[PDB]
Amino acid sequence: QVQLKQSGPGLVQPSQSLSITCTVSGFSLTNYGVHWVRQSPGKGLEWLGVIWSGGNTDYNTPFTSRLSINKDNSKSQVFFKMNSLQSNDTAIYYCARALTYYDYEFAYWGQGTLVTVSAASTKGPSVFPLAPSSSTSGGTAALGCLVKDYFPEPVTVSWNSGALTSGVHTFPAVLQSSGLYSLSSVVTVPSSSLGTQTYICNVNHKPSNTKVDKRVEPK
Amino acid sequence: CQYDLSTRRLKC
Amino acid sequence: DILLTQSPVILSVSPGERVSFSCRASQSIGTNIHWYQQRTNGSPRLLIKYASESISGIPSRFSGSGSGTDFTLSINSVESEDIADYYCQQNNNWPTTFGAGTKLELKRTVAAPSVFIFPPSDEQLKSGTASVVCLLNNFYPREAKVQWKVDNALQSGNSQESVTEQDSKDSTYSLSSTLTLSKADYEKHKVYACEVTHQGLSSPVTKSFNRGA
Ligand SMILES: *[C@@H]1O[C@H](CO)[C@@H](O)[C@H](O)[C@H]1NC(C)=O
Repeated sequence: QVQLKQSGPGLVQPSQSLSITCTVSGFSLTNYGVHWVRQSPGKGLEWLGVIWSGGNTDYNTPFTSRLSINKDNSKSQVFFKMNSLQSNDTAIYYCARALTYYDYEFAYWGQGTLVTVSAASTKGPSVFPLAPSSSTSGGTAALGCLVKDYFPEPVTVSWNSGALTSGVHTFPAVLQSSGLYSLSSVVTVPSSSLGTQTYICNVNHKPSNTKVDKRVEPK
Repeated sequence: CQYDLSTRRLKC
Repeated sequence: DILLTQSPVILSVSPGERVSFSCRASQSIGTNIHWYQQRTNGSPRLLIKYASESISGIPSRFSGSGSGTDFTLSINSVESEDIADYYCQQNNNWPTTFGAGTKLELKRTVAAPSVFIFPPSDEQLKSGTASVVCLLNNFYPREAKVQWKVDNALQSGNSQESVTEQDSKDSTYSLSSTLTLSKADYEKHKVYACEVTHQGLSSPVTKSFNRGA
């Protein structure tokens, strides 16, 4: 199976450099070109450039000066580096692969790397329980986790290590007046299962290496 | 519209 | 660079209906157009290549047509799982460029929210801040009002809302309203209420609790 797995989300100081690794599998870098595309609020989808099978590169006109793409065939790795980032470079960066070696119809994509250009410093979140009580209606209970005061985005949240997905709602993060993000993630479950079952939100905030599991119980 | 990095969708 | 103009910017339709996406090019580009689908939190997914050619594992309900400057992506009978943003891409001229996209929203019947309220945790109060959360779950349409009252005093300016995108299965939204108070303020009051207004409710629904059990 063709896969492109990118490195984790990052914070970049203004005028400093962005580095992303694309690690591929299911095909050889000697047989396909790897493209880089970003997606920003201000410019939407934007093709940045490519490193071809034989190692040549093309860069989109406005990035020729500050962009460089390299690779290690034997390690299946593509290295993307862009210089002197400014705030409007804040975006999700993707590596992608086309159907055929020479073409540009992108059939396969990396999961994306969210990059934040900001002078602010990394800060991990605190996790508080949103505890159910009688949060009970028609035999359904709701519970959750409040993931508060972190920077930058994103945070990932699952329930019971991926085992619980039905009823789960993880809200878009909102930026608070303190310049820190905050979000909740909730799930509805049968009232009667609060006795038997354990409910744990798995919070991960990679930019600060904050990895927390929160057990949420009735109070 | 424009892409929203928090919602990961277009926002209109 | 070729400019690609997608229209409209947003489309609302019911399941089983036909929907067309338009992509117009600032000059002729033959059939050198590709289409993508992007779901919430997802990467673009290749739907059609070269105006009309099928892609492996893409449902037959997706098709495309057009040549020159005017292109169309069709979904003959929309499903709830089709909620996404749709983009076109040209590669007749270097560099390849993408359109701004069209947002696909789905219509469904009115659904009242189920409402839930959560007091701040004892764990958080240790940090001098109290967050009170109100959950509006699985409702439609998107428009909703949350009113906070603390001891009958109407709250203003100290709450924030977040709304999920449409659910891929039932097409509903959910919303969180977070009321943020200092610990000192929280401790000086008893009745914390969350009043919810929505087209699905014949009257506002209030959820509340008294601080300290
Ligand atoms: C960012 O800023 C530069 C000018 O410094 C501008 O030319 C460019 O279009 C901007 N890019 C965006 C909006 O992503």
